[PDB]
This record gives sequence, structure tokens and C-alpha cells, in this order.
Amino acid sequence: EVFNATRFASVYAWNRTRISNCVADYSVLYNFAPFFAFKCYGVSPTKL
Amino acid sequence: NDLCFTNVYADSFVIKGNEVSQIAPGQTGNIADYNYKLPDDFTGCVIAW
Ligand SMILES: *[C@@H]1O[C@H](CO)[C@@H](O[C@@H]2O[C@H](CO)[C@@H](O)[C@H](O)[C@@H]2O)[C@H](O)[C@H]1NC(C)=O
Ligand SMILES: *[C@@H]1O[C@H](CO)[C@@H](O)[C@H](O)[C@H]1NC(C)=O
Repeated sequence: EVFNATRFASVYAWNRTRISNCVADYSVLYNFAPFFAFKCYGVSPTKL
Repeated sequence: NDLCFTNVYADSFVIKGNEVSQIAPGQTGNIADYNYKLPDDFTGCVIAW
């Protein structure tokens, strides 16, 4: 529901959602996007 | 042309455009994880045309 949206707000008002009380398996994040840039800084994507 | 190598390996495969950027040591993706993983300590060249 953060990648299936239709109206990702403009950068002047960046919509910000809080993710808590759940289990994160980022394979869904992987298969919902033909990625162009996955630059992570604090944590490496592989063991995420 | 100024180097002497013991053994040279030439792995060849045709693949999509973005997976060209995918192929690199310490990378990830549908191809980099289940199809062709380069070793992190890769000492060599990759070529795409
Ligand atoms: C940012 O985008 C989110 C997309 O999931 C919005 O979450 C949804 O918000 C609607 C109401 O607009 C809820 O009904 C729904 O359950 C879900 O929480 C989120 O609201 C949005 N935030 C802003 C500030 O636009
Ligand atoms: C969610 O994603 C699917 C597949 O990309 C798409 O068919 C569907 O229209 C999307 N839903 C919304 C509300 O954008």
C-alpha cells in the first residue's frame, strides 16, 4: 500500500507513512518495481 | 596488455539492459542472486555491447 498507490504526492509535499508493528519481507518491494536505483546507505539490501 | 595472468575465464551470456548494471560484485536482483553471482573479490572485466 506504499507501492500500489496512484498519487504519490509531489516533492513539495512529500507524503510520509509510518511502518510499525509488522514483519518486513522486502521481496514484495522487489517484485513491485523494476528497480532503477537501490542506493541504501545505513544497511546493505542483501541482508535486510 | 602489460599483465601476465595464470588462467582467464570468459563467461558469456546475453541479457537485458538493466541487468548489465546488475552484474557486479556484491550485487543483487532476480539475476544476480539466482542466475549469475560474481564473486565479491572479482578481479576482472565485464563487457556489454
Ligand atoms: C500517503 O499515502 C498512503 C498510501 O497508503 C496513505 O495511506 C492511506 O490513507 C488513506 C486516507 O487518505 C487511508 O484511508 C488508508 O487506510 C491508508 O492509510 C496516506 O494517507 C498518505 N498520506 C498523506 C499525508 O497523503
Ligand atoms: C497495483 O498494482 C497492480 C500491478 O502493478 C496494478 O494492476 C493495479 O492497478 C495497482 N493498483 C492501484 C490502486 O494502483
